[PDB]
Amino acid sequence: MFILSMVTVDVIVAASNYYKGENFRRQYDEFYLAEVAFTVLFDLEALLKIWCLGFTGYISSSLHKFELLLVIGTTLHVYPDLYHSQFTYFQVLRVVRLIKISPALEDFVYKIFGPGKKLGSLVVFTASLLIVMSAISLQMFCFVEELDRFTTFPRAFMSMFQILTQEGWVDVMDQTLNAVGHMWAPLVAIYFILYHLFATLILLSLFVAVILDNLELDEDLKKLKQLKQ
Amino acid sequence: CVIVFRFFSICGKHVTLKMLLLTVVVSMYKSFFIIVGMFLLLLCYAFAGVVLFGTVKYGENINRHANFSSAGKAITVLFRIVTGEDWNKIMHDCMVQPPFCTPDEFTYWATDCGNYAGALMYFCSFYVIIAYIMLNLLVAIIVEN
Amino acid sequence: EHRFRNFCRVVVRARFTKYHQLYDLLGLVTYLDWVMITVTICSCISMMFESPFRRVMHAPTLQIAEYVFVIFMSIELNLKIMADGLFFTPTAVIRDFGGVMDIFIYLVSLIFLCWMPQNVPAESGAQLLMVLRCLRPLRIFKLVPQMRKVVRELFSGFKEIFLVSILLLTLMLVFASFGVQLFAGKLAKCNDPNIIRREDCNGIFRINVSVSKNLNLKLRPGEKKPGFWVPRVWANPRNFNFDNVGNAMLALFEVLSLKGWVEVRDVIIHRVGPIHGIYIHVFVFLGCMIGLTLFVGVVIANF
Amino acid sequence: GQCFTVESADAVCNLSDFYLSFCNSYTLWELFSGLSSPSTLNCSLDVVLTMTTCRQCIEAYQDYDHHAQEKYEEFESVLHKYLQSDEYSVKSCPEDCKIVYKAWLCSQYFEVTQFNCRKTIPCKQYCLEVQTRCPFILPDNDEVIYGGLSSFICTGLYETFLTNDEPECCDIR
Amino acid sequence: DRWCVFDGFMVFCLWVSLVLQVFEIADIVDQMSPWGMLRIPRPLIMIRAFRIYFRFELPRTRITNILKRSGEQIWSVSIFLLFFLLLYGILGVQMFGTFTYHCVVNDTKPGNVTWNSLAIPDTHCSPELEEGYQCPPGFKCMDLEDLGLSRQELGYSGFNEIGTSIFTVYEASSQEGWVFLMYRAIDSFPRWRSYFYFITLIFFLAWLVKNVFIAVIIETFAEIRVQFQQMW
Ligand SMILES: *[C@@H]1O[C@H](CO)[C@@H](O)[C@H](O)[C@H]1NC(C)=O
Ligand SMILES: *[C@@H]1O[C@H](CO)[C@@H](O)[C@H](O)[C@H]1NC(C)=O
Ligand SMILES: *[C@@H]1O[C@H](CO)[C@@H](O)[C@H](O)[C@H]1NC(C)=O
Repeated sequence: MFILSMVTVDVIVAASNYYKGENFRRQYDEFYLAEVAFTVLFDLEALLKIWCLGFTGYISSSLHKFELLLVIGTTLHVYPDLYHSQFTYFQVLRVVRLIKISPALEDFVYKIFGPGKKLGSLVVFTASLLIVMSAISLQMFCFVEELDRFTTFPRAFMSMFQILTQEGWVDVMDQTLNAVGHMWAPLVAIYFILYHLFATLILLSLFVAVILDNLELDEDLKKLKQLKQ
Repeated sequence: CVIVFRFFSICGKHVTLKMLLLTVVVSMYKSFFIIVGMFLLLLCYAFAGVVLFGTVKYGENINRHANFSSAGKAITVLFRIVTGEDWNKIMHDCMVQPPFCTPDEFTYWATDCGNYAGALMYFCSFYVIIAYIMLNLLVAIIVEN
Repeated sequence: EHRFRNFCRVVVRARFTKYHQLYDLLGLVTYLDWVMITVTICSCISMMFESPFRRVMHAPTLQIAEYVFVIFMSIELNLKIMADGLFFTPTAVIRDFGGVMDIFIYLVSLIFLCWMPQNVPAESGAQLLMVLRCLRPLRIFKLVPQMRKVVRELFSGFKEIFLVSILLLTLMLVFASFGVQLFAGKLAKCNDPNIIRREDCNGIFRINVSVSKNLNLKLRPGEKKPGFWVPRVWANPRNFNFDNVGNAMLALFEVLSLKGWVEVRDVIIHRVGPIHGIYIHVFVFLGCMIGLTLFVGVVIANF
Repeated sequence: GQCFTVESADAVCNLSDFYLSFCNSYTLWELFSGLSSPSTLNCSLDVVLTMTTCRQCIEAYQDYDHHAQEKYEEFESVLHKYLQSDEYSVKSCPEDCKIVYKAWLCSQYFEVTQFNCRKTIPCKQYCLEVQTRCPFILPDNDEVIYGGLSSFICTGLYETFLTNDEPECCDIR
Repeated sequence: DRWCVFDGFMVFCLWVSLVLQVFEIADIVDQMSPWGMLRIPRPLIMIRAFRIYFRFELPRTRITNILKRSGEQIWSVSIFLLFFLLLYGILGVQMFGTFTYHCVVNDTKPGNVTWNSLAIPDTHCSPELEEGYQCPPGFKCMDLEDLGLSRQELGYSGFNEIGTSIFTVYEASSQEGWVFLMYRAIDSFPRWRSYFYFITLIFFLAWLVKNVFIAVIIETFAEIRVQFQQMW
């Protein structure tokens, strides 16, 4: 309970570092010191847990691994060089530990995610499809003049992700059509229409189906429950 | 119109098309009451918006087309919100405050302003209730049928 | 003390085979239910004319409609209370959320009718009273068995919906804290694109006014795009800023709707750095492809 | 207080009775009292009673007035093309927006303290008046997206708009 | 699964990419040539990364039957969506024209269109005195096609012919860029036509037909569950 309270206090203090002006240090201020103190506290907690349960015993919990990863990330983030950088992503993740307050919430999370392998496979397939389509489009529209959405790989990935999100994908398609000209316009238009159709009517549908399947009770469990009636 | 009617009729001569059209119409019949409930909620929020943002100064999306000057216009705007419109810009326009608008100390129909927290709560609640809850019920009915 | 209560009890329960379905639909609800539904629908139609210019407090027709609705609802509720009781009877008027909602609506309507203010200030008590009065069409959710069934089915999955909401709020809080820590005051720049350093963001400059996004009239031999002179200001985008946790949460909630998030992404990239686009992309993928998917899944599973 | 529109710079060089052609709320007394054009930065109401310097200062002021008039013509041309000028607000009229914009522009091109003003208002506050009067005009977002910023804005992030030593010019609405 | 040909083609693509990059080093081609499209199949080698993870407990026959049923369902739903798109495109063609008339300053000459000539912001209208929006004094409704405007700047937006109407209907079905289309239709045509057309299109295409695909995917997952459960 004390650890949970410390997590809550630390994250509340960290999120309360609102902007006040351009005449503030933001390098040795009170918030940085508080982050240092909470990182020290959590490092002491992790070391104590490792001592009590053993290094192998602590790492074998199969769930304290995320806690140790957060410990390492916060320890790295404590340095001024890495302060308020991408490594801060680790620090703000500590609120995940707060999920331990309610066993019902943890059970709901496990059930709504169900078999982690299936959801992980879906996510990996989605990321692979995004990467493949982004690379194909990048090689397709790298050389097109007066075009910015497909110059470099990051911009191509951003464009494909935008098309996946359906927000402004028509604008992307129109820009591509204007860039290619008229001879290649129908072909690239068909390509983009096919990609948008596949994305919207496949990826999101697979996400919904996987979520429902995780929520749907297992067939063996359903048969067992029917048997008890 | 006659040609359109015949083209609609041609759906009944294909087994797959007939089955899918029957699915659509029966799903509509089953979801009639859900649609009625959505319309009731939309009407309540339309009255609320007419009371609140009936005289808001035109903004990025608030114009002669999308505004809460009349109940019908409010209903149309609310319908368009949950069907692919930049509702956030609409809410921010409804979140206009002085010195951008000339406040009135007597009546709410001569202030040209909007309720900041009121607009935030109204739009967030409406979007959460409609675009995130009952449309999923429509999806479930579609899947069942 | 007891006489003529039975009169109301008998009255409030009156109801009523080639077209069997037609007979059942006719006898679906009580006569008092039909009267209340018709009165509520007429009141809704009357409110559909309650424009800010055509105020209800001044238009005689809307006043008469409100009088009729209030009188009839008062009579119906009084008769039901006299007949079936209020609390002691398990099936009295106050039995669930529906009875409480009806009592609240009746009290709001009676207060509005008795007061009838002449000047309603913005963000004032009278405006809130009118807004609460606007909740009148909710009675149809209680006066129809199908609507009550739908509401019950929807509220069945309330716990799961709340848990998904907690997960989404946790994600929003994490990303909002990240955005506040990394972008506090760094999203504001000079409205003049040419001016870069904040020390030079002063005076006035000519700005091009947007005309049409769907037109590409490129013929500009010696003309300049329409625009006019405005002062230079070092200001936030006014639609999303990370100056505080509340603003960050609101911006993330707007992004979750997938409406205009491209503008936020472009602003972040242009005003912070291309590295931070990973942040918004991760947030969109974890909330829009999952959280909304989680809501859809839990609602469908509950159904 | 009779009208005196400045036409000939070489006509003259009492002193508070020279209304400008466009910004008719300013006189030579109002201009030489504090304002200093960079080209001839010696006109501070002292050399007036002695320029050639006075003539050049008057001509530079008239050129400033001409440029302000041209920019106001551009602004009113932009506003005239706005179709929703009759419905953007109830408490605001396009004529009021034009008047307040003209006052703000004259303040921008002449940042001094206007005397003989029955109503005293901070001169920079006129900017807010425009924000409170002129309709929201959506700026172009092709070079860079402005988010939701209006075309005309006055205050910035964590910036104190009102400050000390405000010119506090005349008030007219 | 006949991976020899796939690996050989991947090696061929690698050869092509290598020789293309050698020519790039030779600076003969400035890299702006379309020859970079030769690298299109190279990212497909990522499939080779996941070849092992494409086998499950389900035998080949069960997976083939599941995929055949899913593909047949997807084909039927695609035919249904195409039918709906054709219906709405025909309705748009016969209920709307070309969104070209705009309110412009009355002193405008053909072949002299300027951004300053348009209203701020630019809107649509109708030459009819009682249909759609009417321009205020000083502005008149003009075709803006005899004025020399081209199709490229107008783009594919509108209901010019069957193809353009179908494309616009499909774009609106994704709930993208249709509200502005609705405003243009209201300005250029009677209000009731636009309201009925767009409301029906959103209710049917954007909600029902789109969720039919989700229903098909759910049925596919149900079939997967059945085949997984009945294997033993
Ligand atoms: C307005 O458009 C012109 C033409 O492209 C451009 O040169 C100018 O920079 C634009 N205005 C601003 C403030 O960027
Ligand atoms: C086109 O407009 C310009 C700008 O006013 C004008 O100078 C020119 O004479 C016009 N030409 C025609 C043919 O209308
Ligand atoms: C355009 O309309 C304005 C508005 O009154 C009018 O003053 C002007 O003479 C008109 N120009 C024409 C008809 O060429």
